[PDB]
Amino acid sequence: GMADKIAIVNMGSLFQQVAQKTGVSNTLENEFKGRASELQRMETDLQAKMKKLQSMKAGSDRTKLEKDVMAQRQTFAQKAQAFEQDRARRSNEERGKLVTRIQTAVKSVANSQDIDLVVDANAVAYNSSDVKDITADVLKQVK
Amino acid sequence: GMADKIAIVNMGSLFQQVAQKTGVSNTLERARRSNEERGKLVTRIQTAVKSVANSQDIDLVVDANAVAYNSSDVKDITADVLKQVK
Amino acid sequence: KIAIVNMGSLFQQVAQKTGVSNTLENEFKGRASELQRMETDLQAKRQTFAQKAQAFEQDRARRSNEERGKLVTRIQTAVKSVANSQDIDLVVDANAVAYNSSDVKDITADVLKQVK
Repeated sequence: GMADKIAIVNMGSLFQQVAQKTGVSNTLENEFKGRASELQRMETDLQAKMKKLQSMKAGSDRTKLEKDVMAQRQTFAQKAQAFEQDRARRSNEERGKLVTRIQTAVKSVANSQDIDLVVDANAVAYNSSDVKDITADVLKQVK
Repeated sequence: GMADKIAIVNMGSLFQQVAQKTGVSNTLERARRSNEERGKLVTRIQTAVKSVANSQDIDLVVDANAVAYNSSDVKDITADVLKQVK
Repeated sequence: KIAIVNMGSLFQQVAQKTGVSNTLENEFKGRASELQRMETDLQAKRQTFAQKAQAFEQDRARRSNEERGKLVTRIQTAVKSVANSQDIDLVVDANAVAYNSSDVKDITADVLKQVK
């Protein structure tokens, strides 16, 4: 009865395995590597200016560098904010695409085997051996 | 046998809707109160879940968060529970 | 056929009884103090600090996960023992359950008695 209609699937494991196979994490790293280096250089160069702007006597040159530094800082902030946001957004968009593809596979396997309910293994403390763990069947079906 | 004796409910969705409707957030104007109001809504939602479960003769109601997939043969009583919340 | 068990509750009680938490503090208090003072020593004035305080952070998290995992394993062993004695075929974590009738037994107490 129950061995026929209920199954369990390890969503966490599918996610990890599919993420690695697709290389989603490395692909995101590549997508932001450039902007990340740029932002890093900006801070290196911005500290160097503050370094002098901390040891200069009042006057035309100090007033010009300050106005300059204060200008860079605002740009850095406005650029670093947009960075972190896009990072998080893109990351979420990707992890979500992964979840969806996995769920499509769970549904397919479930319909193939006439299973009405598939519970996430993380919420199961124990199951008899005639209750199917369809994780492996699902992985193979992920497109 | 536990077949149509199992149903699903989306606690996340319910907690959000009931929270907005009771405007518990705006009722701020911080842990002993944000967590207390959280609990208060959970108890109210669980009471409604229990009433709907008995009403439809369900023995076990699972949180949709722990369900990877359910066919149309497994009822989602979320909408029914929302109507019963008080 | 189906039962529920409060995994969170069991984990709390078993961790408390084994004292895993204090054992982990002891495991890291030394290296931790070496860092606290090592901080004020540098703060009162650094590539070795950051590169050492980082490894420490990792080691602790890794070690905490291991001890956590060992506790979960011991509890799962007790859940199975109780499930097989009472002919239960599926045990769901109570934290994923919004309602259960009396025919769906909560075996938390029975499991606790069998841990280890």
